[PDB]
Amino acid sequence: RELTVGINGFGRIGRLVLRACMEKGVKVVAVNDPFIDPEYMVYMFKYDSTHGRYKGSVEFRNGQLVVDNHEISVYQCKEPKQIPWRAVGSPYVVESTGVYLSIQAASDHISAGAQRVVISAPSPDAPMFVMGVNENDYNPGSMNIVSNASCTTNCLAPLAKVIHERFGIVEGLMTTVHSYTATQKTVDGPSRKAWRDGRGAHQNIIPASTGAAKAVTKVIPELKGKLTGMAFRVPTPDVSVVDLTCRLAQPAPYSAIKEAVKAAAKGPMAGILAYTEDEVVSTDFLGDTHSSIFDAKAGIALNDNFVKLISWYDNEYGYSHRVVDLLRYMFSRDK
Amino acid sequence: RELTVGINGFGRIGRLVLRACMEKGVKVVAVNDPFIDPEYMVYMFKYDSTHGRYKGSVEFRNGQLVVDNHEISVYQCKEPKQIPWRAVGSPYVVESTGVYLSIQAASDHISAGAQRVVISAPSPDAPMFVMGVNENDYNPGSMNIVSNASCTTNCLAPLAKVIHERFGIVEGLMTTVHSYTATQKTVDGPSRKAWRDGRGAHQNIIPASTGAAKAVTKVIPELKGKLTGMAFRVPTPDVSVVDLTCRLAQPAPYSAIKEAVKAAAKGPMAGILAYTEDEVVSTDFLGDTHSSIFDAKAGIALNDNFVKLISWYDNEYGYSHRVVDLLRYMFSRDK
Amino acid sequence: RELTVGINGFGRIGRLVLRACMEKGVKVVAVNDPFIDPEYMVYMFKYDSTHGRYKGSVEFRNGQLVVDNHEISVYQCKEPKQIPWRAVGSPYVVESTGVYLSIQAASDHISAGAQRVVISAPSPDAPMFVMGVNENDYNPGSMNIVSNASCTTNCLAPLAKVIHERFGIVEGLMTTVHSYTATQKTVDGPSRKAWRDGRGAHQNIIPASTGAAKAVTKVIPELKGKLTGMAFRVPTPDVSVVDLTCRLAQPAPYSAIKEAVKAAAKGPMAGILAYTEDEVVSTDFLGDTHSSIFDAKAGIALNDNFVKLISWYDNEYGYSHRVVDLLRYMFSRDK
Amino acid sequence: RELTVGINGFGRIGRLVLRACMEKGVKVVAVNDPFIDPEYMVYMFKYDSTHGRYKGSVEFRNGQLVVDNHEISVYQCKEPKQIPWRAVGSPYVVESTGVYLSIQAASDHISAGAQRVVISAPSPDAPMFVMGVNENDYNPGSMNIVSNASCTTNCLAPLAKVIHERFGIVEGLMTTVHSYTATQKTVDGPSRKAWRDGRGAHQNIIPASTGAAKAVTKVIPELKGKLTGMAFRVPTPDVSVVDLTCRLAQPAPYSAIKEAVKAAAKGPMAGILAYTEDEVVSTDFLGDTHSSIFDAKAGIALNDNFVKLISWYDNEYGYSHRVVDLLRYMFSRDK
Ligand SMILES: NC(=O)c1ccc[n+]([C@@H]2O[C@H](COP(=O)([O-])OP(=O)(O)OC[C@H]3O[C@@H](n4cnc5c(N)ncnc54)[C@H](O)[C@@H]3O)[C@@H](O)[C@H]2O)c1
Ligand SMILES: NC(=O)c1ccc[n+]([C@@H]2O[C@H](COP(=O)([O-])OP(=O)(O)OC[C@H]3O[C@@H](n4cnc5c(N)ncnc54)[C@H](O)[C@@H]3O)[C@@H](O)[C@H]2O)c1
Ligand SMILES: NC(=O)c1ccc[n+]([C@@H]2O[C@H](COP(=O)([O-])OP(=O)(O)OC[C@H]3O[C@@H](n4cnc5c(N)ncnc54)[C@H](O)[C@@H]3O)[C@@H](O)[C@H]2O)c1
Ligand SMILES: NC(=O)c1ccc[n+]([C@@H]2O[C@H](COP(=O)([O-])OP(=O)(O)OC[C@H]3O[C@@H](n4cnc5c(N)ncnc54)[C@H](O)[C@@H]3O)[C@@H](O)[C@H]2O)c1
Repeated sequence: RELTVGINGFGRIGRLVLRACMEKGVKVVAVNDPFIDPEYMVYMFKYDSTHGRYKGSVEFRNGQLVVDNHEISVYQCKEPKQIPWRAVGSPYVVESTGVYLSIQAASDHISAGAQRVVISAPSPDAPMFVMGVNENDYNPGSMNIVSNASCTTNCLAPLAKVIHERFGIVEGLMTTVHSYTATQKTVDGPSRKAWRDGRGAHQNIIPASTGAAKAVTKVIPELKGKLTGMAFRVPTPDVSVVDLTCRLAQPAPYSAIKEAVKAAAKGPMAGILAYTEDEVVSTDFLGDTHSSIFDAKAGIALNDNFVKLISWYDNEYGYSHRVVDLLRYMFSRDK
Repeated sequence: RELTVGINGFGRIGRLVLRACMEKGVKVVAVNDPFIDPEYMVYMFKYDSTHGRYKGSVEFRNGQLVVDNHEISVYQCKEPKQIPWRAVGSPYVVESTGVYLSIQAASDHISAGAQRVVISAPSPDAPMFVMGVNENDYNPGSMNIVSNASCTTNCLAPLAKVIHERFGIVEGLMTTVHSYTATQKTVDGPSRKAWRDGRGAHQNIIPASTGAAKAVTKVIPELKGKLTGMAFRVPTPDVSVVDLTCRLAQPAPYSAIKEAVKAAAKGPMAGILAYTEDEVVSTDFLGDTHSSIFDAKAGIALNDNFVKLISWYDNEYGYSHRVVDLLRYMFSRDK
Repeated sequence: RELTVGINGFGRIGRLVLRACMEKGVKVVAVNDPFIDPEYMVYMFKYDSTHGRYKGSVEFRNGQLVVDNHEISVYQCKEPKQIPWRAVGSPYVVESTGVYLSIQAASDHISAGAQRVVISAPSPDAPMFVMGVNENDYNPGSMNIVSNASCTTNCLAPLAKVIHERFGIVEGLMTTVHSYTATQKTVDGPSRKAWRDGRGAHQNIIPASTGAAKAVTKVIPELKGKLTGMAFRVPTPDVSVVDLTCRLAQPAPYSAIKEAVKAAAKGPMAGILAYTEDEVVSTDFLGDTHSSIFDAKAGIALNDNFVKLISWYDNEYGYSHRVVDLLRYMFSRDK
Repeated sequence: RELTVGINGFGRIGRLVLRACMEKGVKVVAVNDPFIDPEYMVYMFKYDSTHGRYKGSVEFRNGQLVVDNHEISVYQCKEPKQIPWRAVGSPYVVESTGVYLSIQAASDHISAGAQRVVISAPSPDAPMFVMGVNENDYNPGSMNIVSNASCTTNCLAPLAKVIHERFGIVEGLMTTVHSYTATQKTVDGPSRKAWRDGRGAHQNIIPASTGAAKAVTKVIPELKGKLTGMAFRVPTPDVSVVDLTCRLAQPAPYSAIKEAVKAAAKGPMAGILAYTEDEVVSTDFLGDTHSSIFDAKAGIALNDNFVKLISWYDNEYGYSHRVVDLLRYMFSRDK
């Protein structure tokens, strides 16, 4: 009858997905996190260093989290197979722990009673979607587990779609200047799988690998072989920026680029891709719900066919809203 | 014949204790850390965001860490009982993992072949020592496991000793404005045992409990019931400052306070307590080996009997040097 | 018939005083700042790194700043004597440049047409006020020029008043752990009058002198000779915290301290002094309009007569709201 | 007979140029700065938040700054014409105030007695030099006033030269992720000429214009029309990184790119361009004297003819050392 949502992992994304659900009237029926009990959940949800105090009521009772008088069941189980999703009636599940990324890992949610899973990160094998770019590729009859890609992919892909469709991208290389995240360390500590990521997050500019640019070629297949990139993690707690250097097939004077993006933002990519000519900086996008905000004045062209395009994204807040948008879209298709 | 040292936990303290050992000619025969293999140890030891590149050679071979041509065995075991300390001849062990704080937990090192253990943190029951204040209380014949207290206790106790012995402390309350540490989080995350400590370390001033002031009354028994305090964690990666507000029994004009501290620094507390009248800030003490650096100009008196005294400490580097000093002292007593 | 406000200095306080005026329905008729033209004022007012985008419309036309359709004259003169306050009909002027602090300096506003002046900083000779503590000492007949004291004094004085009147303060020493401000430097630079203040604000814990605690004894004369203190500037961009260590005459068990502050917050100091028992950190007070938020759990007592009390303040936002409250109060009295 | 140096502007570059002079045995005979007297110069030179305490003696007497027993005259004049350079016998002058960038402005140093001037910043008309790239274009007879370009240009040009001469650069776009500097603000403040630069430096990723990439085409004329770029200022106090995305004429497999850079670093560009394959982050280059350190592992190729190349630089320290190198080179040529 209605979209209902379960959240596994009540972290930055989990908690802000709940905020976005409340904002968009999406019913959340349960949250699972073995490291956060109901009373502690109230505290973590209510106070946020980055996005301020929750505007509304947050309480706990009867083993439940209660937000704006909406009662939410709280589970404390460590593995998807163990979560009693059936107890709250076959919800759509957001998998936002960061550690159950494969179809096999996520499918345990379905076994445990979930109707669908949205993995809030790229997956090695789950079908990947970026709202505004390829959500139409979703087939309810054949797909119960999907990925909403990464924050960076959701920033680049809408922009790349507009630029490629208007001018043709011959080749492009991306850099994201990216806020630090929960995977990083306060001071130099162990990060066996990726040594640089262990170094103090607040002290350093840290180069990092990312598949985000290549992932864009998954949701825009015409761009296979034509995009890749990397990241720098820097000492800001939220908001990131994509820096796309691309060679274009058709001449693209910068004024034409601006008109193409502005047209997309006003029309078919409204709410996903935005456009600004203001003298903005990263904090100006705290709480912004867009996937991608094109920065007209920040970019620079060498010539009509070789340009550097700049687009902002609140990697926490924009992405969380896209998770909710994908859920709502999936539900609209699954009737 | 000679002091030999094993380090359990190759973290901020573990690695800087190794630096201090190399600087002071103390032989380190082994390091244990299940999360850092020899090649990775080379990297973590060589590069440091806070204290710069190691000045010397760092290599690995034959399963060993080699620093300035000194070969160091590397073990990868998760529990003290499992570490083959016997294989490197009954070393003195630095327990710097942060999770084996009790006499019972640390005693497994002895069972595994260690001759002594120095816990690099306060212990609920191990005898506690602050160099320059009460190391004489150490008895080799009855004590195989000891604690070197905390960075903050090592800052406050030498100062409190000088002030109490000259003027008499009637009562005192301490605040430490303290750099963030590895126990904290880059962004708002779970900290069940202490909620505030979960909040983003780089964004916040964070109140925290600390037993450091009360611990001073353990090493200066005359001050039992007369000292306690608390902490603020702030967005700096290293160096902290003690803020001691105390009522004194004898009149203590600030000039007399300065002369007492200066006399102690030049004489019996040389190398432990230092004295400055310069316009210093926290970064000026990066790499400082003193336990406590009295800041003459920063303090303020209401009157001759009620004063606020300020003292700096490199919570990483000073403390690591005191660990080494305690080891050397213990060895000198144990012959 | 109505209060009208002119703002000299469109900085952090000037701009946030304008926000507070909009929030409280106070008519602002002019802003003077020689370094910010109308178009640039729009930008600086609309976007804020700390307090977010202005929720409303901001535009310029006809040499005026227009906020939520309210037309505001913009002047560009470098000295108070030169500002054409008469052109907007004898406004109450907020002096928030930071460089006209004396009665003599500020009085040039009056000669230029201002009805009254509120200096948004302590003054060497202008009478100082803290709302909720001594505004009733305002005398319209004789006080054309007043001072709203400092952010820190507005935090400490309400708390000091409650504690003194309930328990009697014998003596106290204050530390404020304080966010950096516009007077500080991004990297080590010149600060002739105060050397430590030149050192990089984002890298350092910086001791600083402040007259804030002594200033409390001016607005609460019964505390003359009983308070002083100092500051540490730390790497946060806004929100600060008072750390008051005091000796009390009457027995002051911490439970009794909490009931006294709670009662004050609910009654005579409502909207000025708040009370919390939550596990708060500095960012939880971004945008808070209170002068002082008592942190029950952060404080610690040595005994019934010697305690450390902790209270938060948004040094930008709370203080700006108090400027507006003082303006409104003065106006109601000048009738 | 010998090189003697005068420094105008005792800021980050002025002070670290003095450090580099001491390190390289270059005689500094005078420093001019109207905002820093001899006693204050001692303090600012001795203590450094970024690069640590000066390892040596620093004192003042007889109106002079004395470093390692070298007596340095201290002048306090506000304009180049007014500085008594003649009193110290026709020194080579480093113009590091940031406000005398043209040949016309800087030439007043010559009228005041200077032998030559090195502007420590790009100039609109003074010839620009990058050591290791085009110092041989220096012509003593006709060039009294020169520019050492920018920190960023000194990073990019050596790399661009190596890559162009080996593979041929068809076109390239540069981003520098750059530490904040003294021109920026601690909190949102006025920056009329460049609005984004006024926004809080420690809170924001800040896009900025830079002519650095185009400047490379001035010192490497064969690249005219083939390079431009932009900057992001981020919350680190020192060390920056160049991100060069270029299209290459000859096939440039990444292995061949590494051999070309490595060979340059070992030979013709030794001490200017370095090469590393370690997992480095920005703080690992604090105090590094190279203009450019190529980060082999950080870069990524889309294909053999389209690559992203990453190179580090200590924008303060490396550049200061290059100023000294240019002075010495000019002197050897003026003989
Ligand atoms: N923070 C961002 O900018 C961002 C943006 C897009 C996607 N993501 C992705 O979202 C996912 C979560 O990222 P995050 O930033 O919220 O990290 P996070 O650390 O803040 O949140 C992870 C949460 O999952 C909990 N958790 C850990 N193991 C669990 C388990 N077995 N079962 C249930 N809960 C568990 C943790 O207690 C924590 O609260 C990751 O895959 C991340 O890559 C993050
Ligand atoms: N950082 C400071 O300022 C400071 C000062 C004084 C004392 N201490 C104390 O020193 C101890 C370590 O602190 P830290 O800052 O170095 O933390 P840290 O996280 O940087 O180091 C801990 C190290 O121990 C390793 N480790 C974890 N579990 C282990 C296990 N079972 N066996 C072996 N190694 C293990 C970790 O891999 C890590 O390298 C703590 O008790 C701390 O309270 C810290
Ligand atoms: N920021 C705080 O936390 C805080 C709190 C309370 C009080 N104050 C005090 O308020 C006053 C301003 O502080 P601030 O933080 O807003 O500093 P600020 O630098 O942000 O604001 C100063 C403003 O005044 C402008 N200005 C400079 N000279 C001027 C002149 N002759 N005429 C007109 N305008 C001029 C500047 O362009 C700037 O916009 C200071 O006295 C400060 O001590 C600051
Ligand atoms: N800091 C860097 O990373 C870097 C690198 C390369 C080049 N530069 C350039 O070097 C120059 C200085 O940069 P900075 O970072 O040292 O800035 P800075 O603010 O730290 O130094 C400027 C110094 O010049 C002084 N000064 C100001 N006006 C003066 C005057 N008329 N006469 C004499 N002294 C005066 C100031 O007191 C200050 O000490 C600038 O042109 C800058 O673009 C900076």
